[PDB]
Amino acid sequence: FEEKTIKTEQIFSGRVVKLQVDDVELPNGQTSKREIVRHPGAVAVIAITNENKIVMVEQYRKPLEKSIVEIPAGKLEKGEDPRVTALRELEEETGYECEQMEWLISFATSPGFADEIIHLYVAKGLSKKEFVDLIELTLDEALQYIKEKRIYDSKTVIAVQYLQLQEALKHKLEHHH
Amino acid sequence: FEEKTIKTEQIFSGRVVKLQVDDVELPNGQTSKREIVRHPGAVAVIAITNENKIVMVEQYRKPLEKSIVEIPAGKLEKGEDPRVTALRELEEETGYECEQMEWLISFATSPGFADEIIHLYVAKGLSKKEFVDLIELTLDEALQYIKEKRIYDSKTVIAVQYLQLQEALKHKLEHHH
Repeated sequence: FEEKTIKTEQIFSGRVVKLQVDDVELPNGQTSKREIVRHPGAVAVIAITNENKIVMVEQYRKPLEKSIVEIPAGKLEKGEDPRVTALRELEEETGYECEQMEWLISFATSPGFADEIIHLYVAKGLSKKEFVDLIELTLDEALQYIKEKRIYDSKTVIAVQYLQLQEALKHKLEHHH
Repeated sequence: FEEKTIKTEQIFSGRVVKLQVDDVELPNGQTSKREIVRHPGAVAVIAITNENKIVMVEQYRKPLEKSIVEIPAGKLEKGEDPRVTALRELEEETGYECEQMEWLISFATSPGFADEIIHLYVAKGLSKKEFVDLIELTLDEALQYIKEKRIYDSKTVIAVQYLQLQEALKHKLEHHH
């Protein structure tokens, strides 16, 4: 099943948001329009300190009219290596360097209207290389921020769940025959 | 910290996407613009059958140019009860009724430019009340769809992680003194 684009019209081209509408041909020969936001995507980092606290930053989010606590993340620049962007983000936003930075998962944030993709990485073995909006939380503190709706966006909820699973699964070992 | 809106201009008002730009006053008296997509939000359902399979639907997502496998979800209508919308979605999209439908968490999908909120519910005790794009997966099958990037959006990754945690934590019991 595929919706072939016959024509694209740009509605808006901003510093964050590009909006376009595609005239598309349905497999039945009917035609219709698809509103599409284009977004360069983002890299995000789950950084877990040697005290096992997850590193976070408080950001003001104008669309929500509130500040929320998030894992660090940066815009992916044109043709840039996401892992390189990830490492720049750890240092610039938290002032931490790591020993490893490894890709965990990639996902769309809202594929019903946007093509934005998040690339989620895990940084382990942190040490420092100033930071007013920097917050380090224990796992239990993070779960409490979720209860409080201070943590409140997809990618940060996924990171907290990941830390949770890493604790809950740390003895797992399957031996098949 | 707050960005007061001085004025709003509507750029576009569609069937899915509303785009506006706010002129806002920074706390320092500087001014700037914020591009904001308005979205009514969505309710989504984690439905776990009595065989412990999670219920999913394959959707074509034009912004990604591909079909992906997702938990069921529906637009929240103006002033509607999200739990009522959730239950309508279970029946209409999967043909399942449940015994309980309970709110798990709410979150923003991309708060850097959109106000879209997802309300995530869990349905337990399913029985049927036709479905070409309906898929039921074991937990291990779901993890494999993630490996394959067939599962590929925030809310479905959160649901899979939840099923994972529910298995991994099923013996937990803390007794404090």
